[PDB]
Amino acid sequence: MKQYLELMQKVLDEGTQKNDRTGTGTLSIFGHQMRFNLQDGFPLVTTKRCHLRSIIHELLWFLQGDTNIAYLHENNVTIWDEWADENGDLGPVYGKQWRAWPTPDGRHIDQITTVLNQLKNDPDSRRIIVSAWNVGELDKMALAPCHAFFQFYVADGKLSCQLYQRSCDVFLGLPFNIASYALLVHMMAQQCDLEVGDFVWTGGDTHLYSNHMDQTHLQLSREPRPLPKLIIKRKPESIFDYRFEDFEIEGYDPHPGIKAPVAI
Amino acid sequence: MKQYLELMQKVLDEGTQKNDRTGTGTLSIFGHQMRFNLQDGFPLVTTKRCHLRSIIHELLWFLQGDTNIAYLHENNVTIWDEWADENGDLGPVYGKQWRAWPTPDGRHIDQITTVLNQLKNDPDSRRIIVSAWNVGELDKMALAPCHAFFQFYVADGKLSCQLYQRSCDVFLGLPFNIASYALLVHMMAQQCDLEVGDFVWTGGDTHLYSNHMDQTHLQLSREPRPLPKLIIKRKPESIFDYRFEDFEIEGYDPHPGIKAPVAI
Ligand SMILES: C#CCN(c1ccc(C(=O)N[C@@H](CCC(=O)N[C@H](CCC(=O)O)C(=O)O)C(=O)O)cc1)[C@H]1CCc2cc3[nH]c(CO)nc(=O)c3cc21
Ligand SMILES: C#CCN(c1ccc(C(=O)N[C@@H](CCC(=O)N[C@H](CCC(=O)O)C(=O)O)C(=O)O)cc1)[C@H]1CCc2cc3[nH]c(CO)nc(=O)c3cc21
Ligand SMILES: O=C1CCN([C@H]2C[C@H](O)[C@@H](COP(=O)(O)O)O2)C(=O)N1
Ligand SMILES: O=c1ccn([C@H]2C[C@H](O)[C@@H](COP(=O)(O)O)O2)c(=O)[nH]1
Ligand SMILES: [Mg+2]
Ligand SMILES: [Mg+2]
Repeated sequence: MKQYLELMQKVLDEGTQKNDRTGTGTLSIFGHQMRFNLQDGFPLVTTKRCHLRSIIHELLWFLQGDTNIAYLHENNVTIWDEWADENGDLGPVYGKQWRAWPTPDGRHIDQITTVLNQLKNDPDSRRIIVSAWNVGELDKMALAPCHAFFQFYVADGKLSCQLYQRSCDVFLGLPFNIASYALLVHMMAQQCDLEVGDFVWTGGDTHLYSNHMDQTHLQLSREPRPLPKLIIKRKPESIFDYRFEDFEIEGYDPHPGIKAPVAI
Repeated sequence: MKQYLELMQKVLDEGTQKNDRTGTGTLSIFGHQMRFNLQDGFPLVTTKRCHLRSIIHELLWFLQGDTNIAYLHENNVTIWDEWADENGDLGPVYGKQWRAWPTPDGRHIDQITTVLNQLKNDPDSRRIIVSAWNVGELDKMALAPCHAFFQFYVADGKLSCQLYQRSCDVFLGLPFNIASYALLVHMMAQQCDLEVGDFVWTGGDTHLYSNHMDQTHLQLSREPRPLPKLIIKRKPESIFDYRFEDFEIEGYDPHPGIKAPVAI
């Protein structure tokens, strides 16, 4: 997609070489923002084929508050495999913080339910926020939340969402991150009888891995195809009652998939 | 400053008329980013005189984990008066989260100390993060955190910082928010023997109050002057040992101050 390729090029042009936790090395910029008007189409990267089924199942999984990968494995989704322990656990990552953020009282806050209620009851609120950045639980997590903090906004009957992503593997992660949040916005907008507005993506450490460079140069040579259209085939009774079969992506005409290794 | 006036003008032009918590009424946009290279000058707004005394005191007060306005009152800094209870308490707002984020353990995490330790010891970390957004404490706070989430980055000997601000009163708050985080970066840079890099400001609900409209037109009519330069007079033993007297601003030649009422 145009903004995605622009970002990729910017990292090449303006990124600094920078070592990384994984061992591999990156070109990195700090601070970036892109906007996707979800009325223009569903922002699924077309310059390579993305594994939408993994994106859909992963979001459904977050929404269930699940942090054991058994569900992903039941649906043949492997993107979380490297960080799961022997029992399939990842610790209290996104799903847990989204549905059951823990507090001293032995209490738990369902941020997704809260945000739904704000959207329905108080859409003008300026604190329609979900955070996965539970400082007190970070060391229990297999991996620190990357898509850390997001906020919704309503105007002119349209639901917008801004994500703050602290760290972004532009080649592997970002297409998943964009589509996942774009999908959540549609779902939430459906539940709240709103139209979809913008997804605003904001990045912190935004990088290309040194061993994704061939892939990146290949992708940059490709022309973006028109955005597909997301169809939701029914209206589940709540944001928690969706199933994989509810979604169809129409007119997704991507260029071929490009293989690249995840830096563990 | 050019980027500040540009934003102000953007809100006026593109902003949606929207109701708000305080009942004042606003023009609002969602999602905006600005970048200040702190090497170019200290980003203290020049198209009106800004009260750096209040910015410094609030920051020292944050860093002490203090959440009672008593220290602010003592130095005649009155910005928080509207929200304190009788005993001067604001509840567990920024200072408490920054210094003593309580965990479900009887434990307290000091995020400022962790960030310094990260900067000194693991500067390439992509999770040098402070969050004020403690979901389980929000109901006890006098005000939900505005400047909610921030992240540091180190490249080329320079410390950059990105703030995610969920809600931003562009006329009153933003100039303080910008200066406050710019000052913080300088202090952090100093305490980590780094230079200053960029301050990246990212906004969620970014707005102008209907009753700051005369003030905004005044300010928009004024040409920015050169940015001032921050002087720190000594180097304290830690990030926690700074005193209001440590700070001089040189070459600040603002247009006259512009009065505006806060929306309580
Ligand atoms: C954003 C996001 C969701 N995640 C992903 C997403 C995609 C991937 C991934 O490896 N994608 C590849 C493979 C996708 C995939 O599973 N494809 C199936 C399986 C193919 C295969 O087995 O390789 C298929 O094509 O049939 C791709 O997009 O081509 C890995 C983690 C998270 C899980 C934890 C994680 C660690 C990550 N670490 C790193 C460091 O390189 N980068 C990430 O982007 C990254 C992303 C994630
Ligand atoms: C960003 C920030 C820090 N804050 C401020 C900062 C400044 C102000 C403010 O009223 N500033 C005025 C006065 C600044 C000031 O301290 N002036 C005194 C004036 C004398 C006095 O009255 O004491 C002086 O120069 O000495 C101004 O910049 O023109 C209010 C809150 C926070 C504290 C809680 C808060 C609520 C806020 N509410 C609202 C809704 O309109 N907007 C905010 O920007 C806002 C900002 C804040
Ligand atoms: O540091 C700050 C504090 C908060 N504000 C403004 C933003 C809002 O206009 C107001 C907080 O109101 P709410 O968003 O919670 O409804 O204060 C700001 O601009 N900077
Ligand atoms: O949703 C995600 C999760 C992770 N990453 C990438 C960013 C980094 O390359 C890596 C995580 O490494 P750290 O930032 O935690 O070091 O995975 C993403 O792009 N999106
Ligand atoms: Mg894999
Ligand atoms: Mg005042």
